[PDB]
Amino acid sequence: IVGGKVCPKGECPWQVLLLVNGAQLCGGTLINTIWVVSAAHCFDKIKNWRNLIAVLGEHDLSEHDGDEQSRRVAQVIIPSTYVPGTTNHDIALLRLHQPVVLTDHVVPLCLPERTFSERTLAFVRFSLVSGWGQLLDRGATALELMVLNVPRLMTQDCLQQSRKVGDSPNITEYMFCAGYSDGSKDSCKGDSGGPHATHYRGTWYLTGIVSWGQGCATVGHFGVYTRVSQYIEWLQKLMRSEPRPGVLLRAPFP
Amino acid sequence: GDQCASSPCQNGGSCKDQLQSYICFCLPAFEGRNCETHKDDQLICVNENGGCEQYCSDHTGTKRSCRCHEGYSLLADGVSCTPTVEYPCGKIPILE
Amino acid sequence: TVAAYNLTWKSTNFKTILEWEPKPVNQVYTVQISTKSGDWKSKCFYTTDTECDLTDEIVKDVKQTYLARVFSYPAGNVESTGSAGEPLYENSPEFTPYLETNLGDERTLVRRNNTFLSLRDVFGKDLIYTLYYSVQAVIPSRTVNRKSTDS
Ligand SMILES: NC(=O)NCc1cccc(-c2cccc(-c3cc4cnccc4[nH]3)c2O)c1
Repeated sequence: IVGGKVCPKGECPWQVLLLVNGAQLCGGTLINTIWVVSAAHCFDKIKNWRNLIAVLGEHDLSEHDGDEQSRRVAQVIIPSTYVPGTTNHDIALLRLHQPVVLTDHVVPLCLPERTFSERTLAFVRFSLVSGWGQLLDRGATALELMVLNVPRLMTQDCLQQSRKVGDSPNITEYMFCAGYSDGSKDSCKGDSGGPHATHYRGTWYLTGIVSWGQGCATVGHFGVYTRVSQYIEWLQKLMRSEPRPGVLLRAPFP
Repeated sequence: GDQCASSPCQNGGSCKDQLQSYICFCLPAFEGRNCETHKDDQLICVNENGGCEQYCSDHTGTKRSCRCHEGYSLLADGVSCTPTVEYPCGKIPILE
Repeated sequence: TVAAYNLTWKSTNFKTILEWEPKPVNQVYTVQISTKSGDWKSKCFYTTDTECDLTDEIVKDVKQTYLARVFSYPAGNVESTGSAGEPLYENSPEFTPYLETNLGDERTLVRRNNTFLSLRDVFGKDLIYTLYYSVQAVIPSRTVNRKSTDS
């Protein structure tokens, strides 16, 4: 997270840290005790599936205090429309092996109702993005969870303000831009899968997922988030489906 | 109406003439160039979420209904929600 | 749907109306106004007019710089969004009521404790009048619309 602050331990209780073989993988959001939403590209390389863990209650990656809870990730479900390596349909729903316990440091973020997300949340200007990703492009990842308040943009305005080329895909209806263009604040590598949470009349909701495209605070660019409103239905349905016998499951989307 | 002369200001507003143009001073509940829109008649969900704290539903010919997320229950006022659980989502316990 | 254009701000003693084009052919418009860091607030919901009174909102903080946008929806399918799943829109100019509203003792459309404030109550020592040495109201610290007209 470039230009952020440290999320005061417990203020980002929905934040998840995924680790593979002990190594930081991506971030993720907790929507309820056994379900975490992250970004599908995080699992593009994973070949040690049973070595995938999610930690909740994590803040400081260097010291261990009471509050962390680790769970193995029983299943990773990503849209059948995601293409490894791209940024479209960059959402992953993870089924923990055992539920976490909720405590003041582990709370789920409300997965909003689509209509409300599109009509009301989408016009809340600032939302918070968080993670233990690089603090500067190609810089050092963080140790204490970082959070950044970013303004969201309607795609017309995003296209209008971004510079023409780079390894920049298009901004589809399944993404949205939020950030700054003066390369000062943005999510960065290491933050993928983490939340983009919006505060509306006292509750926080999951509006986006840190995706990739642009390479951390690139001048003339904004960060791109998977627009969660377009997947609510899918997620909910998946969360009520019965376990099916795959670690990686490419669930039909829509 | 046309310039003040032709009482352009509706719903009890006062007109002020300018260079042909006028300005309408409306009453607290109306707005518009001619105090014509009734603030009191746009209780729809696209309009400041219907005044609902969480979810809104507009209904055909009837007032919209406010709802809440699981873990919450709507209050008497018909707009607010209160949690019916310990760790209701979207709440930060150390900040409560 | 066609996007609005020539979004203009007509403002006199703070009565602020956004006007735009075109005159809608099978479509409606909703307006949203915000401050640079505020959330967007919608007004003139699915109207066919080409003007939107925003006084109410801008008088909350005449010194803020508001930006407004007009959405165009086909009439009938107010849920029409385009390729990037959002409704078509166009932005206004920025308007800082305080530095750009036009002037004409006078009362303005700005309200405080339900009442209306006056020219002097809003511009204080920024408002002077001319005589020759007829009257004209001037706010000589502005860039634009620095003098009013005469009486
Ligand atoms: N394709 C592939 O190798 N996927 C595995 C994988 C797993 C976890 C993270 C990455 C990964 C690799 C390189 C860059 C990013 C990245 C850039 C970036 C910019 N902003 C926000 C998030 C970002 N993530 C990124 O998230 C890649």
